[PDB]
This record gives sequence, C-alpha cells and structure tokens, in this order.
Amino acid sequence: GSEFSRHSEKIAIRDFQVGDLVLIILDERHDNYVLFTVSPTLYFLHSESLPALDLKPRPWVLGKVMEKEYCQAKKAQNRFKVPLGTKFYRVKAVSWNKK
Amino acid sequence: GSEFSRHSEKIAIRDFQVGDLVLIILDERHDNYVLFTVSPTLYFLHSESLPALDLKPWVLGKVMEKEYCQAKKAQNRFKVPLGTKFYRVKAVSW
Amino acid sequence: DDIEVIVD
Amino acid sequence: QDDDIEVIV
Repeated sequence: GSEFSRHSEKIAIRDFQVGDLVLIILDERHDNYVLFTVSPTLYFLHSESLPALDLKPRPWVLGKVMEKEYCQAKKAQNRFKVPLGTKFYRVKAVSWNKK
Repeated sequence: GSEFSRHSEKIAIRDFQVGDLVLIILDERHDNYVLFTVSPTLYFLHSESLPALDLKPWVLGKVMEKEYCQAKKAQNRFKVPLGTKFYRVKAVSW
Repeated sequence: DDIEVIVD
Repeated sequence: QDDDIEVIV
C-alpha cells in the first residue's frame, strides 16, 4: 500500500475514540506523555502503555487508542503534576501497527 | 462537506489532497516548513503561505494546492540533492 | 489514590 | 525565484 490511496488512517485530534490513530508527545510541564490534541483537556498516556510504545519517561510516536478514562486529581501532589481538582483523561494506547 | 464533519476533521499524514487538514512543522535540515508525513516524500510549505499561517522566517493548515517539483541546482532553497523530487504545498489557515 | 476515575 | 527547481507535470 505505497501508491496513492484514499482511505489511509488520519490522526485524531479531539474527542478520541477506541481505534483512533494518535500522535503521542512528551509534555514537559507534566513529565508525562500526552496525546496531541486541539482540546483544552489533557489526555495523558496511561503508564501501562509505555512499554507497548517503546517509551521511557522519545519526542513522539504514533499509537492507537485502546481505552480512555475520565479522571480527577484528588491530591495537590499527583502523578500528572496537575492542580487539585483538575479533570483530565487517561488513555491506554498500543503501537500504530495493531488492528 | 457538512459542518459537523468539518469540525471532526483528522490530520492527513500521506497522499495529501486539496482540502486536507495537515500538521506543518519546521524542518531545520531543509531550511523550510514541511508537512508532517509518514511518506518518504518531502512536502514543503510554499513560501507564499507562511504569512497565512502566522509564520515568519507547528501549525495546523488546510491544503489549497500542491505542485510536484525537481531540484535543478545542487544549491537550492530546499537543501536537497540535485534531481530530488518533492512537492510544494500552498496552505491556508484551518 | 492521587487520582480518581470518574467514568471508564 | 523558482530557478533552483522545475515543476514537473
């Protein structure tokens, strides 16, 4: 599939759904990988997913969304360095080459 | 296309077509902005389009035109070898 | 318990 | 300005 094609996957940028191809980037101020998004909402990569993406706490990779959970920070000191009460998503993902 | 669909658009990364949403990034090696792609082929942002995207010598843009080009001098604006084939893309704001 | 899942 | 390149069609 190297010739011109009409139904190639494209990268999701908001309202992420299971199966979406996504661009996963390091977010410096949160010391965590995040989905590239145009949303104001943070979409953090689940820690369980980094080994499937060849990542260690590198710039960017492509993955596929497997799960998303809507979360709240319950402590001022938390794993995502967000303020108390911040709402965000945590996303499990696998490598782009899974169907 | 419909309004909803226009809002729910996704970023093209290969086989770029007029109307595609694309991610534009600076490629310092080639002294130019390029489209983010998983293709081996280079898609440069046309100089005419930098101001439209609030750029001055990443951003999201919409492809307006594309031109297929070959480097005819070894010293060229794109820092590619003589004979390299590539595209130049005109884009507008999303 | 630093974070809480609202909806999965 | 399009001297270092040629458009191919």
